[PDB]
Amino acid sequence: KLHHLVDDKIHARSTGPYSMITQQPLGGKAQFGGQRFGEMECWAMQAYG
Amino acid sequence: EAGLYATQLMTELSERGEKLPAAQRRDMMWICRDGDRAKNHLLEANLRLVVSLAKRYTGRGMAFLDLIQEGNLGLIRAVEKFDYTKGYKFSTYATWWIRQAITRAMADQARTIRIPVHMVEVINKLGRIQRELLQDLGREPTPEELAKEMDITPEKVLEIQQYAREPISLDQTIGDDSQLGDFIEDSEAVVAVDAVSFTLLQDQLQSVLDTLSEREAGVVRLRFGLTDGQPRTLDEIGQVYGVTRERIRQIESKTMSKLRHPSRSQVLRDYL
Amino acid sequence: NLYRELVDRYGEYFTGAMGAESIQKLIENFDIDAEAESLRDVIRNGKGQKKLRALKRLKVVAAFQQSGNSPMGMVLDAVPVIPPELRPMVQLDGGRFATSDLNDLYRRVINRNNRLKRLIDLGAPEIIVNNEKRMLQESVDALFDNGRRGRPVTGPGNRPLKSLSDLLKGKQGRFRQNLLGKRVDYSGRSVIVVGPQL
Amino acid sequence: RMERVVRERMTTQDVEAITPQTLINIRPVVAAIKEFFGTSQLSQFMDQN
Amino acid sequence: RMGHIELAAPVTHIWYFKGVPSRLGYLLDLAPKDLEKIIYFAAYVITSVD
Amino acid sequence: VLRGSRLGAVSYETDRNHDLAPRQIARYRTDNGEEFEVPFADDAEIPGTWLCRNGMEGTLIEGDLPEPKKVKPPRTHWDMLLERRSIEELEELLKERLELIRSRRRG
Amino acid sequence: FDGDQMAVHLPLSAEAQAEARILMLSSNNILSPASGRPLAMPRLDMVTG
Amino acid sequence: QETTRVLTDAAINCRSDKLNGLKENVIIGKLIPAGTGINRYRNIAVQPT
Amino acid sequence: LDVNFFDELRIGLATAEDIRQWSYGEVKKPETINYRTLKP
DNA sequence: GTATTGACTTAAAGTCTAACCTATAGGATACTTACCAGGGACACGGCG
RNA sequence: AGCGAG
DNA sequence: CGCCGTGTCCCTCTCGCTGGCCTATAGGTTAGACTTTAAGTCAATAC
Ligand SMILES: [Mg+2]
Repeated sequence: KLHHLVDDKIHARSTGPYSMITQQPLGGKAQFGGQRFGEMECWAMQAYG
Repeated sequence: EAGLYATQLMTELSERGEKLPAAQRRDMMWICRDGDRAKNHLLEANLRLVVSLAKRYTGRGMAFLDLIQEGNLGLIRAVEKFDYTKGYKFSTYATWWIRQAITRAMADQARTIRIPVHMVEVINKLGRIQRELLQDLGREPTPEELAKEMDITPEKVLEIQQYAREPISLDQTIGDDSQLGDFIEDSEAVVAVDAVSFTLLQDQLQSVLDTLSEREAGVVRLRFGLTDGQPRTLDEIGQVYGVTRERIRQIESKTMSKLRHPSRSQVLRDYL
Repeated sequence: NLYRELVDRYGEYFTGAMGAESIQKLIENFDIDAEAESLRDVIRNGKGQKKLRALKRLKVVAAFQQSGNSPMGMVLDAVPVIPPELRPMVQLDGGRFATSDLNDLYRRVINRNNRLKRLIDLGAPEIIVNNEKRMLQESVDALFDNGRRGRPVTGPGNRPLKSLSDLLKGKQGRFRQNLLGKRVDYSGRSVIVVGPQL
Repeated sequence: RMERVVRERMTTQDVEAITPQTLINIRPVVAAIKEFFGTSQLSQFMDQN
Repeated sequence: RMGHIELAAPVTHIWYFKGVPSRLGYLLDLAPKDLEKIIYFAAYVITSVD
Repeated sequence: VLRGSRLGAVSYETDRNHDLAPRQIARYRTDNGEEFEVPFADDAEIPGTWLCRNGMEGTLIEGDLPEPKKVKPPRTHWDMLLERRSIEELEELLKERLELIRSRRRG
Repeated sequence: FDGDQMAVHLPLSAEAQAEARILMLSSNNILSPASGRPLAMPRLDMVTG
Repeated sequence: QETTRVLTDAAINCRSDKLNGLKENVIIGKLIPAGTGINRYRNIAVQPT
Repeated sequence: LDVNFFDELRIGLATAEDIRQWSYGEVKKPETINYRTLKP
């Protein structure tokens, strides 16, 4: 039984802490972190129109 | 000294003075310029002394060139306050001035949060004393030892070491990809839930206030400054309505008693 | 030594300077129109490597002509200071304050500028004041770009100080880590497991 | 580092007034050891799964 | 809101000096070594001649 | 989270643009002929000198002009010399220097 | 499915919901935009079956 | 790429960005001029028949 | 203000006059906050 | 319940005095120069 | 720094 | 005026997790209590 249990992997967020110099909330399950929406994902969205 | 005296004397005679003869005036200006020339020559000569002295303050606090320039300022001050009639070598006197200038600059322009000098000296003292008691006791001296060796209350040792906590950098890669900056939560941002909570609180408070009689609403409003953010006492509301202070006080008491009734409390609890 | 001998002897007939202010004077005494016209004539009539260097120079000498931009913006007399909350000083848990790594470069610039002011006010030999001016130039350079010239200005731990240009360049810069890609609310993550009944 | 501080102070040491205990400063050595065993990359957090 | 430091002496923007090609050098036709010498107080330069 | 703060705080208070305290724009003039408006509140004396955006202090542009005084130049090398030497020896040294230069020129 | 985590984003506005429902719906994207060959066709276990 | 060179040259040239591509619109956080963001689909007028 | 009144974005050299026109003051002292009261 | 007066006590200033920080100066044996990548593109100095 | 998916 | 060699600059994937010295002077600041004043409070009363 490997130590990659889903209980430590699940995470969700609707609102929480926001970074200091910029907004775009803190990342990480340790904080209440939002999931990074990078440039590749944004290109995929642009391709979808 | 001769150049300085010539400059001062001509400054004196620049106002209600005498038209000095061309030859004498020309010679005297040569003397003043020679005085400044001698000052520059001396400073250029002892720049090496300044560098050699500042060598021993390197590696801690600030950069090396800043130390050299502060030492140069100190040496200029020493040359300003140097006496030869006392018959002593220039280096002996200028060393103390350069040391003082460098140490003062270290005290001032070395820490992002400036601790004034006297505090700086007492903390540097604390550090040295704990270093020596570390040399002797071996284990880091506990606050008691420092307080004893420093003739201040131990709580003062605490605060002297609290003021001297150097900041850190929020641009440190915490790994050894992530800077410490983007791990720190802005604790003064609109949390977006208390904001809507406050909006609905104001809405429901306004409604429940509209329930009670109009005069009652007015008195409580202008008592806590809800209408425009300015709270006032009984006297002001009495003045504006042209009634003695006591009536406003009485109606306020009645208003509080009414609003405290369980009827108009379950519509306002869960907001406190 | 040669310069000083010249100045004391044929001091008039020529003005010489040293440092950024000298470049300031050069740009001041520089008519862009005549230089551009001469360069255009040289590129049109001449040929070879001389024409190549002439042509590259006309990609910067034309830019300051086509637009009504002065070539003076290169030389600074005032350095803008970024708003404080873009370089925050935060009381982290435990009281330990956290600087922004830009207050250090700004502090260095201001220290050296004030020291230059005091050195000029007192009256100092040209050696010390010129050294101070060179240090001020280096401080502004380090503020705008660390490590571009000489060893980078290092902070505690023997690491370079994050300058004012490092915020913009790279995969971890501002243009690419905080503008085209952002962290978003209303998002989650989890391990996926096949569902064939869906 | 301790050697360098010893040499530097030796010039300002009054002859016959000095003993190795008052001539040796151990702080650089302990500081180096402590900064190695913590924050050195080859001194890794023990992996006990 | 921004501030500004009033430099006691002028300085040159590094982006227009060190960034190859040296735009200051191309504008003034000064070799990059010469520009670096002048700007960092390593060699004098003549700005006017009657 | 490390949970830092910028010190200061927030204050949600419904922004009002309607009932606002009365203001009296006061003009100041720096040394380099640069005017600068400053919206001071009426219920306070308008100061006679303001550190304007220019970075240098400017006096009020109306009348008044109190024109105070301050300490003369913090110190000076001549003043420091006079705290360790007197006039007679300085004059004697000046005479020695003058005679030396005169001998240099004409002997 | 050997630990392949994935992220879930929630469209909020009417336009976002409409785009997610119409443009990006998984049952609307069968053919690969590259070559047009189907990408949702059965594979592995289903092909064997 | 090459942010410093690009900005140096753009500053020297007084280049004005018309904000017409997809990356610029994404950067400034306004609708990209593609797909549903173009001027013919965005301002569709909708009303009951 | 609004992303509709964002037609262009010009970049150019900022002369010293522009730099001191942006500024609301001049940082003259190399200080950040008080050591004890922790205030600007 | 809603119109008042006459005491009766109370916190908030408003101010004077005292100590504890703060900006600053000074210190006279003599000491005088610190310290492991590649891969591509472009530009500068030598040589023919 | 170790570590996971591709 | 070409060809060559050397120096310098920019680039090198996405997402995610865990945790590691001393002295002397002068001047400004605050804290602490005293005195005053606007402020909150109670008791009896008349309509
Ligand atoms: Mg996998």
